[PDB]
Amino acid sequence: SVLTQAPSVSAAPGQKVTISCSGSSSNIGNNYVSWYQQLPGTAPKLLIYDNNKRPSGIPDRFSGSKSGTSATLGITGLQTGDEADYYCGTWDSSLSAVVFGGGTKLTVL
Amino acid sequence: EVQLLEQSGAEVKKPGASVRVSCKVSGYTLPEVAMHWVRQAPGKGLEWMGGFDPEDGETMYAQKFQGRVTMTEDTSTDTAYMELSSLRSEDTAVYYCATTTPFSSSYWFDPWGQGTLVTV
Amino acid sequence: LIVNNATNVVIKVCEFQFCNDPFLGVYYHKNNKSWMESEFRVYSSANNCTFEYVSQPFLMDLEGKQGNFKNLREFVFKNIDGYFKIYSKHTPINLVRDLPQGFSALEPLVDLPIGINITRFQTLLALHRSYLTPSGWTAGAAAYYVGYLQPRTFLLKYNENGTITDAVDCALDPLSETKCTLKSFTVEKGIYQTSNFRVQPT
Repeated sequence: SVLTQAPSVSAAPGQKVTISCSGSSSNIGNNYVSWYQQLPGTAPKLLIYDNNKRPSGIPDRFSGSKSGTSATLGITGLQTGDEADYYCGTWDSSLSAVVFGGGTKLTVL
Repeated sequence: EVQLLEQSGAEVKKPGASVRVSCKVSGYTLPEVAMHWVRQAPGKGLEWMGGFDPEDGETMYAQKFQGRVTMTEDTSTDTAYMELSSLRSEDTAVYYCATTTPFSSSYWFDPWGQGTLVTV
Repeated sequence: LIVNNATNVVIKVCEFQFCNDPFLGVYYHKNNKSWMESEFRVYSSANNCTFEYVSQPFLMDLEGKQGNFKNLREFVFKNIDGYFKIYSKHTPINLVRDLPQGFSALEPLVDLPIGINITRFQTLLALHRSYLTPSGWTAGAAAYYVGYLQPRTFLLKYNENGTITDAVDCALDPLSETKCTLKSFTVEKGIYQTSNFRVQPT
Protein backbone atom coordinates (compact mmCIF):
# COMPACT_ATOMS: atom_id res chain seq x y z
CA SER A 1 0.00 0.00 0.00
CA VAL A 2 1.87 3.01 1.33
CA LEU A 3 5.04 1.04 2.20
CA THR A 4 7.93 -0.39 0.19
CA GLN A 5 8.80 -4.02 -0.44
CA ALA A 6 9.24 -6.12 -3.55
CA PRO A 7 6.75 -8.66 -4.95
CA SER A 8 9.08 -11.67 -4.76
CA VAL A 9 12.55 -12.86 -3.78
CA SER A 10 14.38 -16.16 -4.22
CA ALA A 11 17.25 -17.98 -2.54
CA ALA A 12 18.79 -21.45 -2.23
CA PRO A 13 17.64 -23.72 0.62
CA GLY A 14 19.32 -23.78 4.00
CA GLN A 15 20.94 -20.41 3.29
CA LYS A 16 20.72 -17.09 5.17
CA VAL A 17 18.96 -14.12 3.54
CA THR A 18 16.55 -11.57 4.98
CA ILE A 19 13.80 -9.24 3.76
CA SER A 20 13.47 -5.52 4.50
CA CYS A 21 10.63 -2.99 4.37
CA SER A 22 11.20 0.74 3.86
CA GLY A 23 8.82 3.08 5.68
CA SER A 24 8.92 6.67 6.84
CA SER A 25 9.25 8.56 10.12
CA SER A 26 5.48 9.06 9.94
CA ASN A 27 4.97 5.28 10.11
CA ILE A 28 7.98 3.13 11.05
CA GLY A 29 9.93 5.94 12.71
CA ASN A 30 7.95 6.29 15.94
CA ASN A 31 6.01 3.01 15.73
CA TYR A 32 6.64 -0.68 16.30
CA VAL A 33 6.78 -3.08 13.35
CA SER A 34 5.13 -6.47 12.84
CA TRP A 35 5.58 -9.21 10.26
CA TYR A 36 3.17 -11.81 8.95
CA GLN A 37 3.26 -15.06 6.96
CA GLN A 38 0.56 -16.71 4.85
CA LEU A 39 0.59 -19.87 2.78
CA PRO A 40 -1.60 -20.03 -0.36
CA GLY A 41 -5.24 -19.72 0.65
CA THR A 42 -4.39 -19.90 4.37
CA ALA A 43 -4.38 -17.90 7.60
CA PRO A 44 -1.75 -15.14 7.72
CA LYS A 45 0.47 -15.88 10.69
CA LEU A 46 2.15 -13.33 12.91
CA LEU A 47 5.91 -13.71 12.46
CA ILE A 48 7.67 -11.16 14.70
CA TYR A 49 6.23 -8.29 16.74
CA ASP A 50 8.22 -5.18 17.67
CA ASN A 51 10.85 -6.79 15.38
CA ASN A 52 12.61 -8.17 18.48
CA LYS A 53 9.88 -10.45 19.85
CA ARG A 54 8.84 -13.93 18.78
CA PRO A 55 5.26 -15.16 19.19
CA SER A 56 4.72 -18.56 20.76
CA GLY A 57 5.72 -21.30 18.33
CA ILE A 58 8.10 -19.25 16.16
CA PRO A 59 11.55 -20.70 15.38
CA ASP A 60 14.22 -18.67 17.14
CA ARG A 61 16.06 -18.51 13.80
CA PHE A 62 14.09 -15.36 12.95
CA SER A 63 15.28 -11.92 14.06
CA GLY A 64 14.58 -8.30 13.20
CA SER A 65 15.94 -4.78 13.19
CA LYS A 66 14.78 -1.20 12.74
CA SER A 67 17.30 1.27 11.29
CA GLY A 68 15.68 4.68 10.91
CA THR A 69 12.75 4.29 8.55
CA SER A 70 14.03 0.88 7.40
CA ALA A 71 12.97 -2.36 9.08
CA THR A 72 14.52 -5.70 8.15
CA LEU A 73 12.95 -9.06 8.98
CA GLY A 74 15.70 -11.51 9.89
CA ILE A 75 15.23 -14.74 7.96
CA THR A 76 17.71 -17.56 8.57
CA GLY A 77 17.94 -21.31 8.14
CA LEU A 78 15.85 -21.48 4.99
CA GLN A 79 13.52 -24.48 4.76
CA THR A 80 11.69 -26.12 1.90
CA GLY A 81 8.48 -25.15 3.68
CA ASP A 82 9.48 -21.51 4.12
CA GLU A 83 8.21 -20.35 0.71
CA ALA A 84 5.41 -17.83 1.29
CA ASP A 85 4.74 -14.10 1.38
CA TYR A 86 5.90 -11.97 4.31
CA TYR A 87 4.13 -8.70 5.14
CA CYS A 88 5.50 -5.68 6.98
CA GLY A 89 3.26 -3.46 9.05
CA THR A 90 3.48 -0.72 11.65
CA TRP A 91 1.10 1.75 13.24
CA ASP A 92 0.28 4.86 11.23
CA SER A 93 -0.62 8.20 12.76
CA SER A 94 -0.84 9.85 9.33
CA LEU A 95 -4.26 8.46 8.47
CA SER A 96 -4.32 7.26 12.11
CA ALA A 97 -4.74 3.63 11.11
CA VAL A 98 -3.01 0.34 10.36
CA VAL A 99 -0.89 0.09 7.21
CA PHE A 100 0.91 -2.68 5.32
CA GLY A 101 3.17 -3.19 2.36
CA GLY A 102 2.29 -5.03 -0.81
CA GLY A 103 3.95 -8.22 0.40
CA THR A 104 6.99 -10.17 -0.72
CA LYS A 105 6.61 -13.77 -1.82
CA LEU A 106 9.76 -15.68 -0.88
CA THR A 107 10.96 -18.60 -2.99
CA VAL A 108 13.31 -21.27 -1.64
CA LEU A 109 15.41 -22.41 -4.59
CA GLU B 1 -4.34 -19.66 24.98
CA VAL B 2 -7.29 -18.97 22.68
CA GLN B 3 -8.92 -20.16 19.48
CA LEU B 4 -11.59 -18.06 17.80
CA LEU B 5 -14.84 -18.68 16.00
CA GLU B 6 -15.06 -18.09 12.28
CA GLN B 7 -15.45 -14.62 10.83
CA SER B 8 -18.61 -15.25 8.81
CA GLY B 9 -18.86 -18.59 7.24
CA ALA B 10 -19.37 -18.66 3.49
CA GLU B 11 -21.32 -15.52 2.54
CA VAL B 12 -22.12 -15.23 -1.16
CA LYS B 13 -24.29 -12.22 -1.94
CA LYS B 14 -24.96 -11.22 -5.55
CA PRO B 15 -24.62 -7.54 -6.52
CA GLY B 16 -27.30 -5.38 -4.99
CA ALA B 17 -26.77 -6.62 -1.42
CA SER B 18 -24.76 -6.04 1.76
CA VAL B 19 -23.35 -8.41 4.35
CA ARG B 20 -22.66 -8.38 8.09
CA VAL B 21 -19.63 -10.24 9.45
CA SER B 22 -20.03 -11.74 12.93
CA CYS B 23 -16.76 -12.90 14.51
CA LYS B 24 -17.03 -14.76 17.80
CA VAL B 25 -14.30 -15.95 20.16
CA SER B 26 -13.51 -18.74 22.60
CA GLY B 27 -11.36 -18.87 25.73
CA TYR B 28 -11.71 -15.12 26.16
CA THR B 29 -14.68 -12.82 26.62
CA LEU B 30 -15.46 -10.31 23.90
CA PRO B 31 -14.77 -6.95 25.62
CA GLU B 32 -11.47 -7.85 27.24
CA VAL B 33 -9.75 -7.70 23.84
CA ALA B 34 -10.14 -5.52 20.76
CA MET B 35 -11.05 -6.78 17.30
CA HIS B 36 -9.73 -5.63 13.92
CA TRP B 37 -10.34 -6.19 10.23
CA VAL B 38 -8.18 -6.40 7.12
CA ARG B 39 -9.12 -6.59 3.47
CA GLN B 40 -7.24 -9.35 1.68
CA ALA B 41 -7.92 -9.76 -2.01
CA PRO B 42 -6.74 -13.07 -3.54
CA GLY B 43 -3.51 -12.65 -5.45
CA LYS B 44 -3.13 -9.30 -3.68
CA GLY B 45 -2.04 -7.84 -0.35
CA LEU B 46 -3.42 -6.57 2.94
CA GLU B 47 -5.72 -3.58 3.38
CA TRP B 48 -6.58 -2.86 7.01
CA MET B 49 -10.16 -2.20 7.99
CA GLY B 50 -12.52 -1.61 10.89
CA GLY B 51 -10.59 -2.06 14.10
CA PHE B 52 -10.73 -0.75 17.66
CA ASP B 53 -8.49 2.01 19.00
CA PRO B 54 -6.59 1.34 22.25
CA GLU B 55 -6.21 5.10 22.59
CA ASP B 56 -9.33 7.27 22.91
CA GLY B 57 -11.38 4.08 23.37
CA GLU B 58 -13.17 4.44 20.04
CA THR B 59 -13.73 1.67 17.52
CA MET B 60 -11.70 2.81 14.52
CA TYR B 61 -12.91 2.92 10.94
CA ALA B 62 -10.43 3.02 8.07
CA GLN B 63 -10.67 6.51 6.61
CA LYS B 64 -10.52 5.32 3.00
CA PHE B 65 -13.38 2.90 3.69
CA GLN B 66 -14.96 4.99 6.46
CA GLY B 67 -18.74 5.23 6.47
CA ARG B 68 -19.31 2.24 4.19
CA VAL B 69 -18.64 -0.36 6.90
CA THR B 70 -19.85 -0.31 10.50
CA MET B 71 -19.34 -2.47 13.59
CA THR B 72 -21.43 -3.40 16.63
CA GLU B 73 -20.71 -5.65 19.62
CA ASP B 74 -22.68 -8.01 21.85
CA THR B 75 -20.43 -8.57 24.84
CA SER B 76 -22.14 -11.64 26.32
CA THR B 77 -22.59 -13.61 23.09
CA ASP B 78 -19.20 -12.41 21.76
CA THR B 79 -20.81 -11.44 18.43
CA ALA B 80 -19.12 -8.55 16.61
CA TYR B 81 -20.94 -7.69 13.39
CA MET B 82 -19.03 -6.09 10.53
CA GLU B 83 -21.53 -4.74 8.00
CA LEU B 84 -20.11 -3.72 4.64
CA SER B 85 -22.49 -1.99 2.25
CA SER B 86 -22.86 -0.77 -1.33
CA LEU B 87 -21.13 -3.58 -3.19
CA ARG B 88 -18.55 -2.56 -5.80
CA SER B 89 -16.19 -4.25 -8.28
CA GLU B 90 -12.95 -4.82 -6.34
CA ASP B 91 -14.52 -5.11 -2.89
CA THR B 92 -15.22 -8.85 -3.01
CA ALA B 93 -12.38 -10.43 -1.03
CA VAL B 94 -11.35 -12.18 2.19
CA TYR B 95 -11.83 -9.88 5.17
CA TYR B 96 -9.97 -11.21 8.20
CA CYS B 97 -11.15 -10.94 11.79
CA ALA B 98 -8.10 -9.82 13.76
CA THR B 99 -7.46 -8.68 17.33
CA THR B 100 -5.06 -6.60 19.35
CA THR B 101 -4.79 -6.38 23.03
CA PRO B 102 -6.01 -3.29 24.89
CA PHE B 103 -2.86 -3.57 26.98
CA SER B 104 -1.32 -1.68 25.58
CA SER B 105 0.19 -0.33 22.35
CA SER B 106 -0.13 -3.57 20.37
CA TYR B 107 -0.14 -3.14 16.61
CA TRP B 108 0.05 -6.89 15.90
CA PHE B 109 -3.15 -8.65 15.01
CA ASP B 110 -2.69 -11.79 17.08
CA PRO B 111 -4.66 -15.05 16.60
CA TRP B 112 -7.20 -14.32 13.89
CA GLY B 113 -10.25 -15.68 12.09
CA GLN B 114 -9.24 -18.05 9.21
CA GLY B 115 -10.65 -15.65 6.58
CA THR B 116 -13.94 -15.21 4.72
CA LEU B 117 -14.47 -14.19 1.09
CA VAL B 118 -17.41 -11.95 0.22
CA THR B 119 -19.38 -11.50 -2.99
CA VAL B 120 -20.32 -8.48 -5.10
CA LEU C 1 -20.93 -16.28 49.88
CA ILE C 2 -18.74 -13.44 51.05
CA VAL C 3 -17.65 -11.30 48.10
CA ASN C 4 -15.30 -8.31 48.60
CA ASN C 5 -15.45 -5.84 45.65
CA ALA C 6 -13.95 -2.56 44.44
CA THR C 7 -15.45 -1.56 47.14
CA ASN C 8 -18.85 -2.71 48.41
CA VAL C 9 -18.50 -6.21 49.84
CA VAL C 10 -21.91 -7.80 49.15
CA ILE C 11 -22.19 -10.53 51.74
CA LYS C 12 -24.54 -13.18 50.37
CA VAL C 13 -26.39 -15.98 52.11
CA CYS C 14 -28.15 -17.75 49.24
CA GLU C 15 -28.40 -21.03 47.35
CA PHE C 16 -25.75 -21.18 44.63
CA GLN C 17 -24.14 -23.73 42.35
CA PHE C 18 -20.43 -23.66 43.12
CA CYS C 19 -18.19 -24.97 40.37
CA ASN C 20 -15.45 -27.57 40.75
CA ASP C 21 -12.73 -24.85 40.78
CA PRO C 22 -14.53 -21.73 42.03
CA PHE C 23 -12.87 -18.30 42.24
CA LEU C 24 -13.64 -14.74 41.17
CA GLY C 25 -12.49 -13.87 37.68
CA VAL C 26 -11.27 -10.34 36.99
CA TYR C 27 -10.95 -8.84 33.52
CA TYR C 28 -10.76 -5.46 31.79
CA HIS C 29 -14.03 -3.91 30.53
CA LYS C 30 -12.56 -1.53 27.82
CA ASN C 31 -15.73 0.54 28.51
CA ASN C 32 -14.81 3.22 31.15
CA LYS C 33 -11.36 1.48 31.35
CA SER C 34 -12.37 -0.42 34.55
CA TRP C 35 -11.34 -3.87 35.82
CA MET C 36 -14.59 -5.71 36.43
CA GLU C 37 -14.97 -8.93 38.37
CA SER C 38 -16.75 -11.85 36.75
CA GLU C 39 -18.46 -13.44 39.74
CA PHE C 40 -19.86 -16.49 37.97
CA ARG C 41 -16.42 -18.01 37.53
CA VAL C 42 -17.10 -18.93 41.16
CA TYR C 43 -20.65 -20.18 40.85
CA SER C 44 -23.03 -20.81 37.96
CA SER C 45 -26.51 -20.36 39.45
CA ALA C 46 -27.66 -17.69 41.88
CA ASN C 47 -31.27 -18.13 43.00
CA ASN C 48 -33.59 -18.91 45.94
CA CYS C 49 -31.45 -16.49 47.95
CA THR C 50 -32.29 -16.25 51.65
CA PHE C 51 -30.19 -13.28 52.77
CA GLU C 52 -28.21 -10.34 51.42
CA TYR C 53 -26.13 -7.61 53.05
CA VAL C 54 -23.60 -4.89 52.22
CA SER C 55 -21.01 -3.12 54.38
CA GLN C 56 -17.72 -1.22 54.25
CA PRO C 57 -14.91 -3.41 52.95
CA PHE C 58 -13.44 -5.78 55.51
CA LEU C 59 -10.40 -6.33 53.29
CA MET C 60 -8.63 -2.98 53.14
CA ASP C 61 -5.28 -1.83 51.84
CA LEU C 62 -2.92 0.96 52.90
CA GLU C 63 0.31 0.18 51.04
CA GLY C 64 2.83 2.78 49.89
CA LYS C 65 5.01 0.95 52.44
CA GLN C 66 7.19 -1.25 50.15
CA GLY C 67 6.53 -3.97 52.70
CA ASN C 68 7.48 -3.76 56.38
CA PHE C 69 3.75 -4.06 57.05
CA LYS C 70 2.54 -6.88 54.77
CA ASN C 71 -0.82 -5.77 56.18
CA LEU C 72 -1.42 -8.97 58.09
CA ARG C 73 -5.17 -9.56 58.02
CA GLU C 74 -7.08 -12.02 60.19
CA PHE C 75 -10.68 -13.15 60.07
CA VAL C 76 -12.44 -15.41 62.56
CA PHE C 77 -15.62 -17.24 61.62
CA LYS C 78 -17.79 -18.85 64.31
CA ASN C 79 -21.22 -20.32 63.61
CA ILE C 80 -23.48 -20.66 66.66
CA ASP C 81 -27.05 -20.08 67.85
CA GLY C 82 -28.32 -18.63 64.59
CA TYR C 83 -25.59 -15.97 64.68
CA PHE C 84 -22.56 -16.50 62.48
CA LYS C 85 -20.32 -13.63 63.56
CA ILE C 86 -17.32 -12.22 61.72
CA TYR C 87 -14.19 -10.83 63.33
CA SER C 88 -11.31 -8.88 61.80
CA LYS C 89 -8.02 -7.09 62.45
CA HIS C 90 -5.19 -5.41 60.56
CA THR C 91 -1.61 -5.61 61.72
CA PRO C 92 1.86 -4.66 60.47
CA ILE C 93 4.35 -7.52 60.30
CA ASN C 94 8.03 -7.20 59.36
CA LEU C 95 8.76 -10.94 59.48
CA VAL C 96 9.20 -12.84 56.23
CA ARG C 97 6.13 -15.07 56.62
CA ASP C 98 4.95 -16.48 59.93
CA LEU C 99 3.32 -14.78 62.90
CA PRO C 100 4.81 -12.70 65.75
CA GLN C 101 4.39 -13.02 69.52
CA GLY C 102 1.90 -10.15 69.77
CA PHE C 103 -1.76 -10.36 70.74
CA SER C 104 -4.46 -9.66 68.16
CA ALA C 105 -7.87 -8.54 69.38
CA LEU C 106 -10.73 -9.05 66.92
CA GLU C 107 -13.95 -7.14 67.26
CA PRO C 108 -17.20 -8.66 65.96
CA LEU C 109 -18.04 -7.04 62.66
CA VAL C 110 -21.67 -8.09 62.14
CA ASP C 111 -23.77 -10.57 64.09
CA LEU C 112 -26.02 -12.07 61.41
CA PRO C 113 -29.05 -14.42 61.37
CA ILE C 114 -27.51 -17.34 59.42
CA GLY C 115 -29.35 -20.34 60.88
CA ILE C 116 -27.38 -22.80 58.71
CA ASN C 117 -24.77 -25.32 59.78
CA ILE C 118 -21.59 -24.90 57.73
CA THR C 119 -19.45 -28.05 57.75
CA ARG C 120 -17.09 -27.26 54.85
CA PHE C 121 -15.73 -24.40 52.76
CA GLN C 122 -12.98 -23.05 50.51
CA THR C 123 -11.56 -19.55 49.97
CA LEU C 124 -12.00 -17.32 46.92
CA LEU C 125 -9.51 -15.78 44.53
CA ALA C 126 -9.02 -12.87 42.16
CA LEU C 127 -7.16 -13.67 38.93
CA HIS C 128 -7.03 -12.00 35.52
CA ARG C 129 -6.15 -12.37 31.85
CA SER C 130 -2.89 -11.71 30.04
CA TYR C 131 -2.06 -11.34 26.35
CA LEU C 132 0.45 -12.72 24.00
CA THR C 133 3.71 -13.53 25.78
CA PRO C 134 5.82 -16.71 25.68
CA SER C 135 -4.14 -17.35 28.90
CA GLY C 136 -2.58 -15.40 31.82
CA TRP C 137 -3.68 -16.53 35.33
CA THR C 138 -2.52 -16.69 39.02
CA ALA C 139 -1.74 -12.95 39.55
CA GLY C 140 1.17 -12.65 42.03
CA ALA C 141 1.59 -15.15 44.84
CA ALA C 142 -1.00 -16.26 47.38
CA ALA C 143 -0.68 -17.91 50.79
CA TYR C 144 -2.71 -17.82 53.98
CA TYR C 145 -3.14 -19.36 57.42
CA VAL C 146 -5.95 -21.57 58.72
CA GLY C 147 -6.62 -23.13 62.10
CA TYR C 148 -9.66 -24.66 63.76
CA LEU C 149 -11.39 -23.36 66.86
CA GLN C 150 -12.08 -25.29 70.06
CA PRO C 151 -13.77 -24.68 73.43
CA ARG C 152 -11.25 -23.38 75.96
CA THR C 153 -11.34 -21.22 79.08
CA PHE C 154 -9.37 -18.00 78.66
CA LEU C 155 -8.61 -15.40 81.28
CA LEU C 156 -9.01 -12.02 79.60
CA LYS C 157 -7.02 -9.00 80.76
CA TYR C 158 -8.65 -5.78 79.60
CA ASN C 159 -6.70 -2.54 79.59
CA GLU C 160 -7.71 0.84 81.09
CA ASN C 161 -9.23 1.43 77.58
CA GLY C 162 -10.64 -2.15 77.36
CA THR C 163 -7.96 -3.28 74.84
CA ILE C 164 -7.24 -6.93 75.76
CA THR C 165 -3.55 -7.73 75.70
CA ASP C 166 -2.75 -10.80 77.80
CA ALA C 167 -4.97 -13.84 77.41
CA VAL C 168 -4.13 -17.21 78.97
CA ASP C 169 -5.57 -20.62 78.22
CA CYS C 170 -6.30 -22.74 81.27
CA ALA C 171 -5.86 -26.21 79.75
CA LEU C 172 -2.65 -25.30 77.81
CA ASP C 173 -0.26 -26.89 80.35
CA PRO C 174 -0.38 -27.84 84.10
CA LEU C 175 1.22 -24.43 84.67
CA SER C 176 -1.43 -22.50 82.74
CA GLU C 177 -4.33 -24.04 84.68
CA THR C 178 -3.15 -22.61 88.03
CA LYS C 179 -2.97 -19.03 86.67
CA CYS C 180 -6.68 -19.46 85.95
CA THR C 181 -7.18 -20.35 89.60
CA LEU C 182 -5.48 -17.16 90.85
CA LYS C 183 -7.08 -15.14 87.97
CA SER C 184 -3.78 -13.20 87.96
CA PHE C 185 -1.02 -12.94 85.39
CA THR C 186 1.39 -12.52 88.29
CA VAL C 187 1.92 -15.77 90.17
CA GLU C 188 3.53 -15.30 93.56
CA LYS C 189 6.33 -17.58 94.67
CA GLY C 190 4.82 -20.63 96.29
CA ILE C 191 2.79 -23.78 95.74
CA TYR C 192 -0.73 -23.66 94.35
CA GLN C 193 -3.25 -26.45 93.98
CA THR C 194 -4.42 -26.90 90.39
CA SER C 195 -7.41 -29.06 89.51
CA ASN C 196 -7.21 -32.70 90.51
CA PHE C 197 -6.37 -35.54 88.17
CA ARG C 198 -7.82 -39.03 87.96
CA VAL C 199 -6.59 -42.24 86.53
CA GLN C 200 -9.09 -43.44 84.00
CA PRO C 201 -10.33 -47.02 83.28
CA THR C 202 -8.85 -49.13 80.52
